[PDB]
Amino acid sequence: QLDIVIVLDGSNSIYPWDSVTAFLNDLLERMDIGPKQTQVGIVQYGENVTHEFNLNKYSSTEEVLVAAKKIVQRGGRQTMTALGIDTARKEAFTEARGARRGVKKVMVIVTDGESHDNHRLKKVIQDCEDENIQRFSIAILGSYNRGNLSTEKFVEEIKSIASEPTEKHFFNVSDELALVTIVKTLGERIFALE
Ligand SMILES: [Ca+2]
Ligand SMILES: [Cl-]
Repeated sequence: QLDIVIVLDGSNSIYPWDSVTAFLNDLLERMDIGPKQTQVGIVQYGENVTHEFNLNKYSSTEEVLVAAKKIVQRGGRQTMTALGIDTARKEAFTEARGARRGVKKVMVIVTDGESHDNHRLKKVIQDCEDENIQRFSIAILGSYNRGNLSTEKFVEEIKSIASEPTEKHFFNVSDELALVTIVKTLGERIFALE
């Protein structure tokens, strides 16, 4: 029994967006979704934050898959990852939006750049840790590599978001088309680690 919130960077450097919705489809279709099973909410951030749907909006896997396919890329000049994570913690994981007392809490964060608000990450991550939110973080290195930008500081930032052990919770994904390849391992760990 898990409440899972997926936190999606919507910035326009991620391309094609079909790669992200394919990742969502493949990950979510392997779950048993319902008010007494797994619940999924999805938040998208860029420059601001939007709840695509709350944890208790949908009570079946079929419904979640239909909604996930329709999620549009929202774009954004800036990448406010700390705001996205903090909003997932303070808003998505609330009883008002369907969060359940006593279930396992998992956040999955998908991003392709360093965050403009990275000075907030230390506090935001510690607040998630205090609230028992297990964090899987996914760095997509595609746009950085395509722009010949160094990725080492980026990888370090996204690793810092992942729960320990870091190597089980952090995924380095070379490019958008490779995102779907992590689904089997990610799903296994979501339901195996605490
Ligand atoms: Ca970006
Ligand atoms: Cl209510």
